[PDB]
Amino acid sequence: SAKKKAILSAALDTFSQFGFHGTRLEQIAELAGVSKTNLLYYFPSKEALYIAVLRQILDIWLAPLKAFREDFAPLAAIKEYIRLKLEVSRDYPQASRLFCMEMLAGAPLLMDELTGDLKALIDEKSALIAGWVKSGKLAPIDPQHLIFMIWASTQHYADFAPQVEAVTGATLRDEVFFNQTVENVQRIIIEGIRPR
Amino acid sequence: SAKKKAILSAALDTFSQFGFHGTRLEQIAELAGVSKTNLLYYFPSKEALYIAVLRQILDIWLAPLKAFREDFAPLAAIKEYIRLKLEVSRDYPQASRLFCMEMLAGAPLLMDELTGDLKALIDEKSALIAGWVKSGKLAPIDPQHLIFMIWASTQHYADFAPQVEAVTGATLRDEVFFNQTVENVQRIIIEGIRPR
Ligand SMILES: O=C1CCNC(=O)N1
Ligand SMILES: O=C1CCNC(=O)N1
Repeated sequence: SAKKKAILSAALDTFSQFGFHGTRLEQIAELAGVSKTNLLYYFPSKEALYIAVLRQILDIWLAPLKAFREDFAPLAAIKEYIRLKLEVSRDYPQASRLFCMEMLAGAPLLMDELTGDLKALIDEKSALIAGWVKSGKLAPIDPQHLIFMIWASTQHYADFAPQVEAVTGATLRDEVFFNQTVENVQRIIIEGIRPR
Repeated sequence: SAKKKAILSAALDTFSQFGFHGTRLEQIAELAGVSKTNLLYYFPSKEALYIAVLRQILDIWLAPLKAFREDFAPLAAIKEYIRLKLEVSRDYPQASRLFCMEMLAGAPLLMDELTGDLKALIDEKSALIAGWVKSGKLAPIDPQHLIFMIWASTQHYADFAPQVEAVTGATLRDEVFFNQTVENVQRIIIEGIRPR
């Protein structure tokens, strides 16, 4: 059995409901079917567990962007990235919300992950996208700002779901709304970067 | 209005630091240079004050969208809206962050503002943008999703500033970065909606 995974999943739900400071390791333990000491065998502190949870989300989010290669068809790759990001917003919204919460507080526990591994990845893949700009496979846009727009637009549907629901009546659990959302976000970003 | 303003601004800072539940009216009062009973002449409860803080940022955010009229040149109006939203992200980031925080928690106190006045505005201005779609002044996009993209892409630079800074080295207080940000967000969205 996958007790580490059960703890991570329980932690996500607890952290998302109570925040870092309000959350007690006893709450997570009980939710995951383990004792507090058992939990401490996998994660030596609440801090370590929290960082582990946010690393899970990062890996899920960044998987498609890691996969980008020079020889990929740029528009198709970016279309697919948008779709996959929206699937994450549909399937792991509480994680998206927790990551956002950490940013709102100034990234006190996650800053190192952003300045190190994230920055290095985005430099690498920005150069790759810049190469597509120079080839004329994309219109002249800044790679970093393109990336941020993908992140912001796709994560909005989870992080701002109450507002989305108030305005539209819907959520990403509605299959028709999910599809419309994918089509429109793709339409705007893709037509914005298509070479003319 | 100088005391009402001082209370609102003190409230923003206190709420941001301590959260809704941890904040006491006596903390805000002292930070604003007024007595608790003077504060209560302006705002009869902590809840009412919290909602007012978030109403300040709504009004600021929504001013350009309120101004939209049928006869406006659609691309120029949307370009300008994007710029103005980024100015707000530069100038009132802590308010953007508090509004985001309220959404992340499910909008427990702000829901009425969203279902009433906001929804009514967005319906009105979505119909107005739909009219521009039907005229051929914009490419066929969904108005609501366009609006959400403007919101998400512009608010990202405040709400996710630590990440933006980790990746780029910059903030919206850097004049060159601010200018690049405006240009690229406009480039992507405007080219995405330009009629072909
Ligand atoms: O996909 C991602 C990468 C990490 N940060 C972000 O906001 N979205
Ligand atoms: O621009 C806006 C106003 C409405 N709410 C929001 O998230 N941003």
